[PDB]
Amino acid sequence: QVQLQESGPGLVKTSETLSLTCAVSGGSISGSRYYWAWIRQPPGKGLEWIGNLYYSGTNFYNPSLEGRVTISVDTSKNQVSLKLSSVTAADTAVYFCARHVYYSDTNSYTYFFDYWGQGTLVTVSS
Amino acid sequence: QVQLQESGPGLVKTSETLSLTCAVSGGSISGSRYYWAWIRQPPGKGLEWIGNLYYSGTNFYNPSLEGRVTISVDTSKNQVSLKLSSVTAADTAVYFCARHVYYSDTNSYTYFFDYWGQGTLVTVSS
Amino acid sequence: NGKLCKLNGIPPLELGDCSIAGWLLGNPECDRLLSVPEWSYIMEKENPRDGLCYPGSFNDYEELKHLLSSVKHFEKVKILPKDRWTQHTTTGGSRACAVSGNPSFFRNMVWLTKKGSNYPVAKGSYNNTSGEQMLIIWGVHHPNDETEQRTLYQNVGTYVSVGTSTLNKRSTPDIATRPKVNGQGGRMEFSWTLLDMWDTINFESTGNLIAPEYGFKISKRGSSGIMKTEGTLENCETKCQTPLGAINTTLPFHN
Amino acid sequence: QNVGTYVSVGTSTLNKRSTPDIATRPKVNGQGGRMEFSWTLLDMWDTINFE
Amino acid sequence: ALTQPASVSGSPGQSITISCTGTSSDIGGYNYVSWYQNHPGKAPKLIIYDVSHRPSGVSNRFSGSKSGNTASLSISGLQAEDEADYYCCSFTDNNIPAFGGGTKLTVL
Amino acid sequence: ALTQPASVSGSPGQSITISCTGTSSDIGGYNYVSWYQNHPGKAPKLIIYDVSHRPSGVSNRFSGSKSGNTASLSISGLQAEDEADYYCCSFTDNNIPAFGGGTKLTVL
Ligand SMILES: *[C@@H]1O[C@H](CO[C@@H]2O[C@@H](C)[C@@H](O)[C@@H](O)[C@@H]2O)[C@@H](O[C@@H]2O[C@H](CO)[C@@H](O)[C@H](O)[C@H]2NC(C)=O)[C@H](O)[C@H]1NC(C)=O
Ligand SMILES: *[C@@H]1O[C@H](CO[C@@H]2O[C@@H](C)[C@@H](O)[C@@H](O)[C@@H]2O)[C@@H](O[C@@H]2O[C@H](CO)[C@@H](O)[C@H](O)[C@H]2NC(C)=O)[C@H](O)[C@H]1NC(C)=O
Ligand SMILES: *[C@@H]1O[C@H](CO)[C@@H](O)[C@H](O)[C@H]1NC(C)=O
Repeated sequence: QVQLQESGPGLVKTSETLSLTCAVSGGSISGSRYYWAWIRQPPGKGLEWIGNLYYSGTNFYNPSLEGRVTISVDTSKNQVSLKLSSVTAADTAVYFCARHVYYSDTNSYTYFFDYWGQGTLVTVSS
Repeated sequence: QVQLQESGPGLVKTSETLSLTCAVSGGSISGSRYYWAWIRQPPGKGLEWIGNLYYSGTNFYNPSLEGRVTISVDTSKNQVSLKLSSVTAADTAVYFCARHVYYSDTNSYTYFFDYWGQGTLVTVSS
Repeated sequence: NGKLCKLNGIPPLELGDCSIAGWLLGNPECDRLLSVPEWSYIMEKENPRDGLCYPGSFNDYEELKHLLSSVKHFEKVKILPKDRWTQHTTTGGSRACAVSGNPSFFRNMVWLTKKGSNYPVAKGSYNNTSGEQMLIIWGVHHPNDETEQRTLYQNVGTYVSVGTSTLNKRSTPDIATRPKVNGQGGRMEFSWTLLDMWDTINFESTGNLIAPEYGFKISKRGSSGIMKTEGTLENCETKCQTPLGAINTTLPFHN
Repeated sequence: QNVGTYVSVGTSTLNKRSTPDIATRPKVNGQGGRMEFSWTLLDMWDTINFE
Repeated sequence: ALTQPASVSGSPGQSITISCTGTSSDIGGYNYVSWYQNHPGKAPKLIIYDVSHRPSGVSNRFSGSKSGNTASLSISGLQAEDEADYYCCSFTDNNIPAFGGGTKLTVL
Repeated sequence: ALTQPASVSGSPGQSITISCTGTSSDIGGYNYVSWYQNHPGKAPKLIIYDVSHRPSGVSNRFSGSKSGNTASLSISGLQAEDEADYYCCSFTDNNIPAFGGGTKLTVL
């Protein structure tokens, strides 16, 4: 029953850093069965995974969009956040946060995005 | 006999972030009987508590002025610091740092601001 | 004679269904043992029920049971009164130790939790001026998860530190999912020391501290022991007592 | 990949959390590393968890 | 990435299948294929996970299976309400998620 | 916040009292009332703590007490040098400090 909500600038200029924050409510951000994922959908395109927050481990990112991305956490706010450096026109997209489940509650491994926020649309322009 | 001294910009513009730093000398910033407090006095007004640094715990803030305030620490400098986001005209004040004693040296709990710096006056304007 | 008798004219401590840990911590079901007269021996039931109502463990428990053999009477002394803990919540508890439905806790212990949204460093100390060596018990709460840790204590990277002129112990909680015992996936760990006369015990915590309210002053230190038996006291007297009944004889051997 | 790691094991009676000790050690059988083993008895109908 | 038909279509009441093809590395190796339903203006909804399972609250008209390197989403009783983009996602040898291109489902 | 008289006054040599009124939550509950003296241009000086105690170096003309939800600062032998703003502060059920509005003391 956890609610996820994205918030951030709907406009970032070319070559600046885009910073989006997802608030998590109705559940924790800490757990051993989950990763927090950032996913985006450019208009007219499919779903592209950006990267995961591994609260108790190390973060990992899409290898293409790797050198430009940082994912972090604020535990006093129960928020997770995404930063994309050197943004370009190609980075216009609806950005979503999601709860990515890798371990089930039936003593086995699984793999799915269970909860999604509704997303925030970000335009990149000059 | 600890001396406290505030330092920072005497002018911040509207909607910017104000950042003030208090140096502590003649004593530690680490201890189990104290919190470091930031307090302000707008001209013509009384004393408003902003928030505390709890070195070994979590920080806590005035619930009105909560979403805009961060308090942190630099242990290499033996300094504590205050950041107020989205500053407005209402934030003009003399800002003070203080040693807030919550546990006495007589095996009991107490509650007072024992040491104060002299304060730094910050103007917020457009 | 088939009976459990007073030994040398002094009745045993009959714990009924209580364990030693339940007794000393104050398990709510051991209320009849809150004020205890001098005893000649201890009658502990094998596999007692009223032990640690909040699931957990007790360190050096066998050594404590051994210590209590050569004790007989002791006095319960208030060392850290519950109401000294201002700026803390002292009313926590659990359904596991509930009394008449209502959540409760070990009666000689204070479960300190967050007040408002804060948990100030929990400090206090006691100087043993009671006249004799004192037994002090304390413990550490181990949450099932991080949410529980944050809910009870605002602080997460917590520690519990206890010490005397000889004791130097620092523990941290282990947050982990565990099988449930008595309905809880959490555990509470207890430990103890003896505070030498005229020494001082200090406590300090940023969370997960179960503080003593009381210590136990040893009063007699005579020779005794702990007997395992399901019987009761039968209003008779002996000089030698077996678990099966008392022996009245002058012969050199018995079977 | 992770460095500040832990190993947690428990049952209705076992509550153990260990962390690795990274250190240079004399080599034994060609390795400067060590592997530490421990054991428990899992009572009938209980459950052992590893994390 | 995984390959999906760009678009599929069918009449109300018919059963329609949306395929997703990968390699041995993603689909073939693991039984971790999941599917999402995405209506315009909304975040994706999980419909299928672990190849053939449904989350509580998901209609039983949705089902799925896999063979070799091909995964399949089956929608029986096609409704007007099912017009949506559908996506496949799976695990892979490189321990990161993989998404497919997406299929647009048009109900006639 | 705690309520204080906006201003009080009296002649040199007289005893003057500055009150501070709160609820059961701050003043009534705890014996943690403290008072500060604040001269213009300087940081506040602690004069009283724990309702009636003074820090070393503080004049014995300062004292205090409480009754119910009301705290009181008493200044005997009023001096010209005592013109200052005075503030009350106390602890509270919500574990944060509470300050009063402040009283200006005028010496005539
Ligand atoms: C812990 O307390 C002892 C005992 O204090 C005395 O007895 C108490 C019952 C009470 O009446 C106190 O006011 C007494 O002072 C302290 O030991 C005494 O220390 C003084 C000063 O150095 C010395 O003259 C006495 O002879 C000592 N008495 C004994 C029996 O040793 C001890 O210092 C206290 N510990 C701490 C850390 O404060
Ligand atoms: C661990 O398993 C026991 C036993 O489960 C039963 O026996 C297995 C071999 C298998 O056939 C299971 O499907 C059976 O349910 C669980 O204990 C049982 O719990 C039920 C429900 O409360 C109770 O009615 C039975 O009497 C219990 N049986 C015994 C022997 O105690 C136990 O709960 C499982 N532990 C966990 C954490 O799930
Ligand atoms: C043992 O028996 C004698 C009678 O032979 C009796 O007087 C005495 O009271 C009995 N014992 C004890 C241990 O009190």
